[PDB]
Amino acid sequence: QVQLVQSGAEVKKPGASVKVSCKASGYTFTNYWIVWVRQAPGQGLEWMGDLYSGGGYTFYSENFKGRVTMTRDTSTSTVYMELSSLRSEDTAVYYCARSGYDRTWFAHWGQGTLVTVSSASTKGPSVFPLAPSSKSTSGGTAALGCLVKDYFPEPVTVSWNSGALTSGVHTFPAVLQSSGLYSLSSVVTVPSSSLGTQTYICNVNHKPSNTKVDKKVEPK
Amino acid sequence: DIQMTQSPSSLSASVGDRVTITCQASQDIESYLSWYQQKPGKAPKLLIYYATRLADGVPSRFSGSGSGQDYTLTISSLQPEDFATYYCLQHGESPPTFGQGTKLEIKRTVAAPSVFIFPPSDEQLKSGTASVVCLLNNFYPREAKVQWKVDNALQSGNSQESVTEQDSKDSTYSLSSTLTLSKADYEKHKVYACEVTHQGLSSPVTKSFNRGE
Amino acid sequence: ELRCQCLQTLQGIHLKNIQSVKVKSPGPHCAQTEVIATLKNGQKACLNPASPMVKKIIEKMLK
Repeated sequence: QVQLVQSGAEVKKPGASVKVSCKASGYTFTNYWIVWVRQAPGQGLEWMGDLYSGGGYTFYSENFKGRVTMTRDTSTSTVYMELSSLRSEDTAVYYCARSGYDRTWFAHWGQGTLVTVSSASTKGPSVFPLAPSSKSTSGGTAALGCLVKDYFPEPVTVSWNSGALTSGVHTFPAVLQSSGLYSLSSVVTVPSSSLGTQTYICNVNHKPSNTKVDKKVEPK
Repeated sequence: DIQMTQSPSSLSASVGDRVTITCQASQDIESYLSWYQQKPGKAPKLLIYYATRLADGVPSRFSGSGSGQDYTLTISSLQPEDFATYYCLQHGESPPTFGQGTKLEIKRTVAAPSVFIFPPSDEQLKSGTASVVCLLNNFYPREAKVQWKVDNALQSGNSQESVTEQDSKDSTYSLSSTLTLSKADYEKHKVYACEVTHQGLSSPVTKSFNRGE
Repeated sequence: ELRCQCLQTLQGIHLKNIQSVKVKSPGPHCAQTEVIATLKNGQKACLNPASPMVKKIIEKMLK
């Protein structure tokens, strides 16, 4: 029941700072280390530093020393990583992880936080249904989905029926449009027999623009 | 710092095959070496620690060996759910450093795509744009050709596509192609079609619709 | 070093061969208790702290 829950995706301008949280539960917080690892394009995984949750030790990578600060709060079982003097090249997914028996291995990981650094304007998506019809039904299977268009930056997350529908879902990687905005689709295949009785809602979240949309996808 | 060289950078294997991934450290790391699996869009997950110890819950098909500078991760009988990127991590000396990763792809039998098409929603049409989506579901191998035809004229420069990562259960791919036109251009034509060619299909499959029907 | 010293524990260590035993409680260095015996020849042997034999050896030493 060990869980590390990180704060949501963020967008920042160059020169700003970002502070990502990592809230721990399901173990004695003060007995372990929390480490920060970032995953940036072409650089696989990179250790940023770590700190012992019970106090006394904080270590930073020489690649970030001078602009990274890691702090801990025993009352909330939370660790924070603040990265200052942001540059567009700091765009990456930032993970926290808890140590195992020692800080040499990372037993449990947070879900990651995508931080995008850009001067471009944040834009919320438009969500359109991909309705099941005679042109998306064959062999007893129906396909339906949502088109999540014109947003910036990444990520958009999509769930179906508030996470109750996961089988047969494909949420595609986003494409970059000529406008600099992204678009993605999320589809699901279901029985064509029950389009009249089942309800399919796509739940779209774009944390950088504070957009949360639930779109019921009805047969056409 | 200690350099970690992981080999190979990518590999393709079939379900049931044994997979071997190696990690070499630039100096003796005294078995403070761990292995992680990362699925696309997901966080890394621990597999092995202290070179040979299996993490709680990890299947016995995963094993690790090595000492000094050389370590090996073995998957004894590859399963579809093992599609992922694998990384080694040393912490025999600070700072801890990771290998560059090994991308493990699954080879499987040919699977034809199921093809579906979606006209634009009336909601999007009200905004002045028309996106038409063509979906190719659960196919293998990844090579597939999608062609858009508007009143039988082959289109170019007005579509984008994206493919999923390999499926964790059946090792297939899916592909979504979107044709985007202004509402004015969309209203000038009648027949919208996406033509799919794939190894699994005996002939190209066309899904088409007439605008306003 | 800020790491666990005992990657595995050894069996067949006898009281007569032991010069000293170090018991290290959990903390930032290692989240598990570690027991390291220094033998009369200078060898170091990692011992399982949970083991009833290890507990008996240490209690015998205290007398």
